[PDB]
Amino acid sequence: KVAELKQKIEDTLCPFGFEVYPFQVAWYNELLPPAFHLPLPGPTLAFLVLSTPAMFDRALKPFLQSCHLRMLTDPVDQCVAYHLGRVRESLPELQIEIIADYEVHPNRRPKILAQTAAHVAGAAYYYQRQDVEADPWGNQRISGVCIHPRFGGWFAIRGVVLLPGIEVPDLPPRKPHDCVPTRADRIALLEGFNFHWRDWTYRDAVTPQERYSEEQKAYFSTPPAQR
Ligand code: B12
Ligand SMILES: C[C@@H]1O[C@@H](n2cnc3c(N)ncnc32)[C@H](O)[C@@H]1O
Repeated sequence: KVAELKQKIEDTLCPFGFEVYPFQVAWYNELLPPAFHLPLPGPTLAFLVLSTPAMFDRALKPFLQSCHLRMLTDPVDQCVAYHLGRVRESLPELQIEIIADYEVHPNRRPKILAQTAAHVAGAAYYYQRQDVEADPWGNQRISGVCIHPRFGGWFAIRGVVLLPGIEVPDLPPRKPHDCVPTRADRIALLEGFNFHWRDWTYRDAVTPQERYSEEQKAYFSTPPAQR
C-alpha cells in the first residue's frame, strides 16, 4: 500500500524536481521532546518531501508565469505550497495533512523540524554537534545540517505529507547514509554551514551529481525581501 501511495505522490512531484521518502510518525516523535511531536499515532504513514537542483527550472520558473503570484509573499514558498496541494488532489479518497518547512506557529516556532524528518526518512543524514566527539565549539549555536548522498547540500527540505488513518507499523526503518563519517570532515561541514554558508562550499561535502545553476545560485543569493 506504501508503494501505491508513494507512486501517486511521486507521479505528482518527481516531474517538478522533488523527491519523496516514507517514514513512520513514531520515528520522528521518539527523537524529539513532546513539544515538537506530531499529534498522530506512531505507526501513521508520512512522506518527507525535498527539492533537488531541478525544481528551480521545472517548478519555480513555470510558476513565476502563473496567475498565482501574491504581493509580499515568497515565490518559492508559494510554488512549494501549490505542488504540495496537488498531492492532495492526487489522493481524493484520503484526508491528508501537509506541513511545509517554512510554516511557523503564532509563537514563531517551526511546525516541523525538517532535518529530523529527513534523517528518519533515510533521505539525508542529519549531522549535529552531538555527532562530533570532544565538541570544540563552547557556548555558541552550532546548527546541524543534512547531507544528501547524491546532491550533497544542493537540495532543500520542503515539507511533510501526513496520511492519518494509514498505519504501517511494519514499515522497515531505512537508515540515512553516513556520507561524512569522520570527526574532521563533520567539523569542516558544520563550520562551513554555520560560518560560511554564503560561499556554498559546505554543499560540496559530498561530490554532487548536480549543483544549482549559476542562475539558481544568483536567485537564492538575493535576500527574500528583494526577490
Ligand atoms: C529557523 C532556521 C534558521 C535560523 C536558526 C538556525 C537553525 N538552523 O536553527 C537561521 C535564520 C539562523 C538559519 C540560517 C540558515 N538556514 Co535555516 N533553518 C531554520 C529552520 C526553519 C528551523 C530550524 C530550527 O528551528 N531548529 C530548531 C533546533 C532546536 O532543532 P535541532 O538543532 O535540530 O535540535 C533537535 C534535534 O537535535 C532533535 N534530536 C535530538 N536527538 C536527535 C538524534 C537524531 C539522530 C536526530 C535526527 C534528531 C535528534 O531534537 C532537537 C529538538 O529538541 C529549518 C527548517 C525547519 N523547518 O526545520 C531551517 C533550515 C535548517 N535551514 C536551512 C538552511 C540551508 C539555512 C542557511 C544555509 C540559509 C539558507 N540558504 O536558507 C542558513 C545557515 C545555516 C544555519 N546557521 O543554520 C535548511 C537546511 C537544509 C539542510 N539540512 O541541508 C533548512 C532545513 C530549511 C530548508 N528548507 O531546507 N535557519
Ligand atoms: C500578538 C501575538 O504576536 C505574535 N507573536 C510574535 N512573536 C511571538 C511569540 N514569541 N510568542 C507569541 N506570539 C508571538 C502572534 O501573531 C500573536 O498574535
